[PDB]
Amino acid sequence: RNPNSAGAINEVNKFIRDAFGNPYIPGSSLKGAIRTILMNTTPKWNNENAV
RNA sequence: ACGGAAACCUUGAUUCUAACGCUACUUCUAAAUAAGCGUUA
Repeated sequence: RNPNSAGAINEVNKFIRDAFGNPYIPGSSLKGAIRTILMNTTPKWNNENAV
C-alpha cells in the first residue's frame, strides 16, 4: 500500500546491531545455519533417533 | 617484772628472638531471535 496514506508500515523489525549502532551478522546465526546444513546431510544425525 | 625487745624473705630481671595462611586450578560445555498465514472476500 502507500506508506504515507494508510496505516501502512506501523512497525519495522530491527536488524541486529552492536553498541555503536552498526549492523553486523552474529557468528551464532551463521553457525546455526551451518549446523542445519551439516545435520541434514549426515545420515547418522538425520534419522528417527533425532526425535 | 612474758627466752623476752627491735628485724619486709627484700633488691635487680621484657615469656623475648626468627617465620608470607602459602603452592596448582579458564565460571567452562552444545544452542540462527526464530516458527505458523488458515478461511472468507
